[PDB]
Amino acid sequence: MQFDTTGVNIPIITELVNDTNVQFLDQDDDDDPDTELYLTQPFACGTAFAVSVLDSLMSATYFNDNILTLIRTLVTGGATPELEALIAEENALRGGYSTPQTLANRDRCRVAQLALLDGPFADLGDGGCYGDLFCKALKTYNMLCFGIYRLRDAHLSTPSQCTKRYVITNPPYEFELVPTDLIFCLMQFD
Amino acid sequence: LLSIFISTWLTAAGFIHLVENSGDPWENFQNNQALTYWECVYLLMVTMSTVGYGDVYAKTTLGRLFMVFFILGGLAMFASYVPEIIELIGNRKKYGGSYSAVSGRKHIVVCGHITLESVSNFLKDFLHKDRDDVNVEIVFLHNISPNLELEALFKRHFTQVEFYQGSVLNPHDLARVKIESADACLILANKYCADPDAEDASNIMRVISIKNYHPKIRIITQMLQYHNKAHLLNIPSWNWKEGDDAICLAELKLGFIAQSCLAQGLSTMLANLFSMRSFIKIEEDTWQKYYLEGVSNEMYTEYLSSAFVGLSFPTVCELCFVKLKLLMISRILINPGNG
Amino acid sequence: QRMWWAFLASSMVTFFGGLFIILLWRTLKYLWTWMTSVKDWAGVMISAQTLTGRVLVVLVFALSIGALVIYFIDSSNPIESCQNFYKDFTLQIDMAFNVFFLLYFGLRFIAANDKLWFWLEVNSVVDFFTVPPVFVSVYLNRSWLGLRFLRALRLIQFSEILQFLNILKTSNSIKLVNLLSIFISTWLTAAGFIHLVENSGDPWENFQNNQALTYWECVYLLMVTMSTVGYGDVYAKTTLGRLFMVFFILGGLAMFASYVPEIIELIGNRKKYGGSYSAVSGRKHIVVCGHITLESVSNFLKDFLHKDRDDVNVEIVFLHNISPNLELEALFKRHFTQVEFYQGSVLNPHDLARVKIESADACLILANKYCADPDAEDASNIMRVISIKNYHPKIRIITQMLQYHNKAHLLNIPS
Ligand SMILES: CC(C)CCC[C@@H](C)[C@H]1CC[C@H]2[C@@H]3CC=C4C[C@@H](O)CC[C@]4(C)[C@H]3CC[C@]12C
Ligand SMILES: CC(C)CCC[C@@H](C)[C@H]1CC[C@H]2[C@@H]3CC=C4C[C@@H](O)CC[C@]4(C)[C@H]3CC[C@]12C
Ligand SMILES: CC(C)CCC[C@@H](C)[C@H]1CC[C@H]2[C@@H]3CC=C4C[C@@H](O)CC[C@]4(C)[C@H]3CC[C@]12C
Ligand SMILES: CC(C)CCC[C@@H](C)[C@H]1CC[C@H]2[C@@H]3CC=C4C[C@@H](O)CC[C@]4(C)[C@H]3CC[C@]12C
Ligand SMILES: [Ca+2]
Ligand SMILES: [Mg+2]
Ligand SMILES: [Mg+2]
Repeated sequence: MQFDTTGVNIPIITELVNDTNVQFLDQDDDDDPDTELYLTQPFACGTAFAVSVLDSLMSATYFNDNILTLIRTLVTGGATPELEALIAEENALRGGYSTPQTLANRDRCRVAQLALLDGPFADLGDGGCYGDLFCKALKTYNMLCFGIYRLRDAHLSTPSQCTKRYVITNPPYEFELVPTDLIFCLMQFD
Repeated sequence: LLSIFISTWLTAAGFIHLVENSGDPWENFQNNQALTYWECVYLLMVTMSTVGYGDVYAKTTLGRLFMVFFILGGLAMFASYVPEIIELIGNRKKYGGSYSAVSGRKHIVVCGHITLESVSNFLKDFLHKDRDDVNVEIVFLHNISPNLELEALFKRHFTQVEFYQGSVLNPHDLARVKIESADACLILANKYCADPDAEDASNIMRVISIKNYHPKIRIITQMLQYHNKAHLLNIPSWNWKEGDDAICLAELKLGFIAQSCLAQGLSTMLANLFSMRSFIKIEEDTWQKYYLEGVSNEMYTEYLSSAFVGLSFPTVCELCFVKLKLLMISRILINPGNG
Repeated sequence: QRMWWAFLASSMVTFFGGLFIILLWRTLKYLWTWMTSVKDWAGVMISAQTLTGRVLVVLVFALSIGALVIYFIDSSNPIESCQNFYKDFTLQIDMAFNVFFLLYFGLRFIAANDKLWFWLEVNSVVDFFTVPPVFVSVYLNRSWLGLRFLRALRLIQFSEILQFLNILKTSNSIKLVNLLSIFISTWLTAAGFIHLVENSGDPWENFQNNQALTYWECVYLLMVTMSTVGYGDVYAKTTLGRLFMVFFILGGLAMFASYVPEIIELIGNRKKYGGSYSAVSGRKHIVVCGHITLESVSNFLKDFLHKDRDDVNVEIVFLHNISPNLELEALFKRHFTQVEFYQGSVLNPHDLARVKIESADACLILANKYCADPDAEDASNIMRVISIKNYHPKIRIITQMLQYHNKAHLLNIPS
């Protein structure tokens, strides 16, 4: 689709049931049936996600009991066991009159995706001290960084027009930094 | 089949012994070929097996006539009986028998949808080098006998995995695999099924049977919807407070999508954190190199040091990552601010 | 004297004494009348998980082969013999091989769980019958060709050890190697049995039944017997040989007639229409996929190769996952120089690079008109144009749809 821009830059996410169908989503990639789903491009971009990557959750939840609890409370919105009991008894979430203890249930440290080119943290955007970057994030707002959502050709010198960004989990201290960057960060709960 | 075959073999051999040993009246009993009964037995087994050595045969014409009228029945009888007897003997249960509980070592039990690719994808994540060394053994339980490729996978991870054929709906099978002495039971659900309620129902019945045998065990299972979680909660010994796992693949996928729906990339950011991925390295600097640098990270739980637990957890946030070169994240607590 | 009995006696007393000794141990355990670490070390040595275990199991392979060739050498010797291991090369290697086999059996017995079922295992029974008598022979400085023919049963474990060493992974090759190993092992083993029994005379006949046969003569005899030919040029004349033949052929014929067709099937049923398409220089070529049957190909080829059309140097490269029948192959043999076939789906970029679709002039897709679901056939054509544009978007696709709204779906593709 096109508009008075094109629709290639539009961020979509599609579920899949076949891992071997993931090559049809993009065009600018060396497609390969031997390349696994974690290694192929559009899953790394995040625009594709199949259910079959959750097979490792069995081993994870065996080896630590707290993993499923952490993933549920990070992902579905903090399913407390009281909420699960109310679900099992009602099968419909209801509304109640708030109290100060009810208003204390705004204290989930929220997920967010902020830009590195503009903002109060944009004062460095061309460093390499990623460690100093997240320590500045700490000493500013206790903003826990996760990892750099950098563009694919942002590590290149030949300027392309590819706005497909790919995630990088846990960047080290001496990891570089382009200003055209989105960051996976968690600020404190509202 | 054995009685009929042995009876007609010995009976026709005795017939040939009598007729062959006795001479022929037309020949004035000059056809009396000197044969023993066991020689006639060997002759008839050669004949029914259609070998036909011709070292010893019938020379009397009555013996030859009996042989001609015999082989019509005998060959069809042999070729239809001996394959059947060879089938009925030996087609047995090769993967029966009990699992020896190794002392000083826990073991898990895995049942559910068990196929080659599912077992392989489970075993790499369970036996990966990145995970801490595991002395726990893996005891499978599945009513279908495995194929040769699954047997080859078992022969690969021989010392760590064992297989035992049987359904999970038999308490004799459960005592056979020693599920009471097992550390934790696991259930792998078939994702790609034609009926997401019928596969759900089979997993329901499996968790029901395991909790019916031994309710004091930890079941880590996977469902397909969210309402089925309530059905799991219906079981009395299915208690969230006690250690248990009820993964809901559809619910988890929807949650990951709804989290990346506000922070694009977070779904695969989380999904890479659980496949145990060793640090692979490629030569050239593509995006894949800097991304495999990402996917080499996983999620682990480490008890804090007396310094770390001491003073303020919010204070011990800052500079925690640099000191141990690790990423740090009495209940569910992420971003500790404000043992 | 003629000390033949000592070897069989030694093997039998080791086997049955271990069997009886195991039973005695169980009684002691009843009524109260680090082992795991040495056991699973033996287990990871038996499996090929370590480099030590890998070189151990390849040595088991190689020395089982070597002991078999040593038996084939000593089969030409007389039955009873008197030989010094230091004095002659004979038994110099076999001794070392059986020392290694004794070590390997010790490792396997340590690694095994159930002692009685390990003792009642054929790979242990062959050890019990082969490693004692060579030591008995090298102590007594004599030689008997006893049950040295049983060493061919060490071929029974080749599929297991290749499964350990990851050479055998796929089910066809696993079943093939299983069948080949079992067939060759039982053929050579029963031939060695007949060689020993036939060569040795009969005690009732005072050893006057000692028919002079070679091992390869017995091998030929048994292949004639299992193939049910029955020449009768050479047969068993000893009554023990005849009894073994009678009890053999019941298993052997069923084994032959169920194995040899299966091995003949598993060998040679291969991909005849694989391989790459050579891009002829100075000549364009097209690629045709989609619903490909005999009448559709014929109706396409007459219109494409017709005299009225201008002479075409362009070749036609088909691509279809179903292997063609004999009539479609005859059509290809008719238009041999102009058309080629290559088996494969269009949804594989390896197949597309194999048929050289990037170097191809134009891709064509023939849709199945007469289908039970005009949306499902439409959907298959959709996925085919998707895969071709996913591999190479710079190509011209000439396709055929079944409705008009599907034209918009084709337009959805960027290229
Ligand atoms: C038993 C049935 C089913 C088969 C038929 C066999 C009988 C009826 C026939 C076939 C061959 C015949 C033999 C032919 C040659 C001589 C002729 C004369 O000297 C009488 C006896 C004798 C020896 C005959 C006896 C009867 C006979 C044995
Ligand atoms: C399980 C084992 C012990 C059973 C095997 C039976 C063996 C050991 C027995 C049964 C009959 C025995 C033979 C009978 C007579 C001969 C001739 C004599 O001059 C010396 C002993 C000798 C050679 C005997 C020793 C070996 C022998 C063959
Ligand atoms: C006949 C039987 C008793 C032979 C057994 C030989 C024993 C005493 C010797 C031979 C080689 C040894 C092994 C060599 C090294 C391994 C790994 C090491 O990290 C701990 C000890 C362990 C596991 C040893 C256990 C005992 C051992 C198996
Ligand atoms: C091995 C089993 C399964 C088959 C049965 C064979 C044995 C038990 C039997 C069948 C034929 C028998 C033979 C019959 C004739 C003579 C009788 C006497 O002089 C003793 C030895 C001898 C030579 C016998 C030895 C024992 C014997 C060999
Ligand atoms: Ca693509
Ligand atoms: Mg074990
Ligand atoms: Mg050509």
